[PDB]
Amino acid sequence: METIAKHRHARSSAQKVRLVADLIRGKKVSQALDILTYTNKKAAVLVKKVLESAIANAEHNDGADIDDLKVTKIFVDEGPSMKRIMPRAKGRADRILKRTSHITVVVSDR
Amino acid sequence: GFDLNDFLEQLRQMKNMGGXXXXXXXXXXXXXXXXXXXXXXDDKVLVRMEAIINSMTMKERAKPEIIKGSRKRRIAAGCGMQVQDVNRLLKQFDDMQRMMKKMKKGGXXXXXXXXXXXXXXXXXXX
Amino acid sequence: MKRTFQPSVLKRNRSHGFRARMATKNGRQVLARRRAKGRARLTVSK
Amino acid sequence: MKQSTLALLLLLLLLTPV
Amino acid sequence: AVQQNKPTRSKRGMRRSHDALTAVTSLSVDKTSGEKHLRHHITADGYYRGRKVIAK
Amino acid sequence: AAKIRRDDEVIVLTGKDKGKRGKVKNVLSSGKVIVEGINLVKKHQKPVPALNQPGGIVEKEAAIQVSNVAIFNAATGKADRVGFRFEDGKKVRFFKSNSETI
RNA sequence: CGAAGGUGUGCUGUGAGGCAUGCUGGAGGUAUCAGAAGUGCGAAUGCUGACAUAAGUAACGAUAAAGCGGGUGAAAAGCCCGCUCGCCGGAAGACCAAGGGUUCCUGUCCAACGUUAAUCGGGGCAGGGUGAGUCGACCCCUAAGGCGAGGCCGAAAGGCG
RNA sequence: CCCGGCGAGGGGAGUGAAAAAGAACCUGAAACCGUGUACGUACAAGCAGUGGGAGCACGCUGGCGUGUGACUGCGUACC
RNA sequence: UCUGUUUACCAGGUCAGGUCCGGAAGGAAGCAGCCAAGGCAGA
Ligand SMILES: [Mg+2]
Ligand SMILES: [Mg+2]
Ligand SMILES: [Mg+2]
Ligand SMILES: [Mg+2]
Ligand SMILES: [Mg+2]
Ligand SMILES: [Mg+2]
Ligand SMILES: [Mg+2]
Ligand SMILES: [Mg+2]
Ligand SMILES: [Mg+2]
Ligand SMILES: [Mg+2]
Ligand SMILES: [Mg+2]
Ligand SMILES: [Mg+2]
Ligand SMILES: [Mg+2]
Ligand SMILES: [Mg+2]
Ligand SMILES: [Mg+2]
Ligand SMILES: [Mg+2]
Ligand SMILES: [Mg+2]
Ligand SMILES: [Mg+2]
Ligand SMILES: [Mg+2]
Ligand SMILES: [Mg+2]
Ligand SMILES: [Mg+2]
Ligand SMILES: [Mg+2]
Ligand SMILES: [Mg+2]
Ligand SMILES: [Mg+2]
Ligand SMILES: [Mg+2]
Ligand SMILES: [Mg+2]
Ligand SMILES: [Mg+2]
Ligand SMILES: [Mg+2]
Ligand SMILES: [Mg+2]
Ligand SMILES: [Mg+2]
Ligand SMILES: [Mg+2]
Ligand SMILES: [Mg+2]
Ligand SMILES: [Mg+2]
Ligand SMILES: [Mg+2]
Ligand SMILES: [Mg+2]
Ligand SMILES: [Mg+2]
Ligand SMILES: [Mg+2]
Ligand SMILES: [Mg+2]
Ligand SMILES: [Mg+2]
Ligand SMILES: [Mg+2]
Ligand SMILES: [Mg+2]
Ligand SMILES: [Mg+2]
Ligand SMILES: [Mg+2]
Ligand SMILES: [Mg+2]
Ligand SMILES: [Mg+2]
Ligand SMILES: [Mg+2]
Ligand SMILES: [Mg+2]
Ligand SMILES: [Mg+2]
Ligand SMILES: [Mg+2]
Ligand SMILES: [Mg+2]
Ligand SMILES: [Mg+2]
Ligand SMILES: [Mg+2]
Ligand SMILES: [Mg+2]
Ligand SMILES: [Mg+2]
Ligand SMILES: [Mg+2]
Repeated sequence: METIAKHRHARSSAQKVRLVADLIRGKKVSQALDILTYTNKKAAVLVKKVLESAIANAEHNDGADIDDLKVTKIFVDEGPSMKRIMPRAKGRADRILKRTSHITVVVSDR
Repeated sequence: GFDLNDFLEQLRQMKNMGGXXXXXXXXXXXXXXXXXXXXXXDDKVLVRMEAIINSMTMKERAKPEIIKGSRKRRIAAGCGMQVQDVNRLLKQFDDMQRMMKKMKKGGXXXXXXXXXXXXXXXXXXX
Repeated sequence: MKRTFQPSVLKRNRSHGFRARMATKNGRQVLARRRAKGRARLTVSK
Repeated sequence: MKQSTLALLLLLLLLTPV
Repeated sequence: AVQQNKPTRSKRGMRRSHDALTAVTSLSVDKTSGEKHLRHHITADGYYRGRKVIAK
Repeated sequence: AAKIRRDDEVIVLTGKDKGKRGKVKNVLSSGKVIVEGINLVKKHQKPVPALNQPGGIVEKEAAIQVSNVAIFNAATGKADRVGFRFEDGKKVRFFKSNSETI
């Protein structure tokens, strides 16, 4: 049985978060929680919160046991990017992308 | 600091002395902004309050932030009540903890002077 | 360094201010063009 | 007294309007 | 000095092969508090190799 | 010149509540009416401690189009149609089938 | 009893194409023969929008400089409090005019703004704050100069006084 | 109702014909960026395709479709 | 096996408070506190 959690519009590039989210693909969610804990990243924190969250979902909504869970699907999409402007030398202005990202974690017992 | 054991004491001291017609009349400053009838039924709310506080173990009472979904299930089950009442009670303890921290940091006259009643626009109740 | 615009209200007003436009024929024509183009503010006043 | 009335008032009262 | 032709997604993937993180494999479980922690680093509770060396 | 007016008994012509009968509580300027027992919606409310309302799912009556209701003639036992005539000096309402005054 | 469109697949024409149907979609389409075109796009250092690339690279705005204990707090290199340390000191201090217009003070908040984090802010929301016979403006007076009753001057507007 | 910071964001419940209608809201194309599955690829030289063509995977009823394409003939974009 | 102390709900008993059924008589599920009991120790 599948149980999902999504963090949407997180400030981070998709590309920076993937780096982290790949360490935990497939693991037993305990072990995952740990890897994330001692990983030094900002994306570390984001992803972890989403993960714990998904586990709460599984247990309260679906009554699934936490010890049986694996991380079956995890992926990161590219959210809406807010434009900005950084002013440069000689008066040429340079548009900035502050990227967001969509962190989706999907856990299941089986 | 301030605990749900200190709130236990505040509550079994306040359910002794308290009434809603002796409490809505000692102020005509928020009986003009809020409806004079919105006080409560004091006996029921403080008997539910003392029920819900008594149902707690001493480590959940002395440290109120370790109470989570399973603990609120069990506080609802031991006092024979709703997880939603337990919810809004942990929420009123949250606000009065907030307010006794704001009486602790700022003096009693600066946290009694800067206290605000509000309207989303100046028209009555709207 | 020392850029072009050095603000002074008095100068601002005696130059492009309303009455200074009510001075001359061409002032009054500018004001006409402005009302006809439905400008928010005609002159600089306050 | 002072902290007894400032406790009790804001307690029963701000229990009410919120 | 700037690129003459657009580097393809294939290229861009290749370059990033190496930028993969390395998971932290070893979680040391202390004797006393039974906490996991990095080796040679003190626990969350200030436990080290059997002792509470920090009350903190 | 309002064909349906306050307090009339109407029957619903159309929608889930079709065939039903009831008494008109009030009209809105949109050509909409609010009928009793008719078109009941379940509405969620977030509890207001200022208004002493609890929250919850509470059933309330929704606005329904006035093209969708007919004045009910209890005489013929059917839906009817209004017309206006001049009786005395007063404009009044009457039914189109049996031609008598409301 | 599922239109237009969207998206697969199948069949068919010498081509531009056509026909049928799976899913999506949720109210419009249109044979036939005519008629009229803002009638067909890959280029124009074409225009607007969207998203790539270089690249998770260069950079984070003076080389005056920090360190530690305690506080709050989801989280503290940056906030607050304490002890040190270091810099300016004819300024990097204090008081005005010019210009700005609420940036002032207090609660409160952390999405965006701050080249990082933020419990902090000149950021957000709410409240509060500007007290004059003698300070300044207003007013009394003229400079340069402006405007100018009449007046002179000028196709007209206007020019000079 | 549940995680979270009395957040953002989510997952349930409920409304509704529909919530892949949730206010970042009809339809939701392409570039672009990912996750899964099949085959291919670490002794190999070039407008990357085309002619041939093994092997493998998958559909069918020992033969045919689809995906892939080791190896080899030819082959220097458009305007 | 005595004593020191630890373990929220989801091993047991007492079960205050409070809550369900009843007009009333009374029962009831059971949260906390306590004792078993399970962690870890002085012997
Ligand atoms: Mg410049
Ligand atoms: Mg100036
Ligand atoms: Mg070239
Ligand atoms: Mg690299
Ligand atoms: Mg069709
Ligand atoms: Mg059309
Ligand atoms: Mg179609
Ligand atoms: Mg269909
Ligand atoms: Mg279709
Ligand atoms: Mg549909
Ligand atoms: Mg036609
Ligand atoms: Mg057509
Ligand atoms: Mg034609
Ligand atoms: Mg054209
Ligand atoms: Mg061409
Ligand atoms: Mg160019
Ligand atoms: Mg647009
Ligand atoms: Mg990049
Ligand atoms: Mg480089
Ligand atoms: Mg470099
Ligand atoms: Mg540079
Ligand atoms: Mg650098
Ligand atoms: Mg700097
Ligand atoms: Mg410190
Ligand atoms: Mg933060
Ligand atoms: Mg600190
Ligand atoms: Mg610093
Ligand atoms: Mg300091
Ligand atoms: Mg010095
Ligand atoms: Mg000023
Ligand atoms: Mg402002
Ligand atoms: Mg300030
Ligand atoms: Mg920031
Ligand atoms: Mg502040
Ligand atoms: Mg501010
Ligand atoms: Mg003076
Ligand atoms: Mg003069
Ligand atoms: Mg004259
Ligand atoms: Mg003159
Ligand atoms: Mg929410
Ligand atoms: Mg339904
Ligand atoms: Mg649909
Ligand atoms: Mg969008
Ligand atoms: Mg529609
Ligand atoms: Mg949409
Ligand atoms: Mg899509
Ligand atoms: Mg797409
Ligand atoms: Mg060789
Ligand atoms: Mg090979
Ligand atoms: Mg090569
Ligand atoms: Mg071939
Ligand atoms: Mg098969
Ligand atoms: Mg085959
Ligand atoms: Mg070949
Ligand atoms: Mg060749």
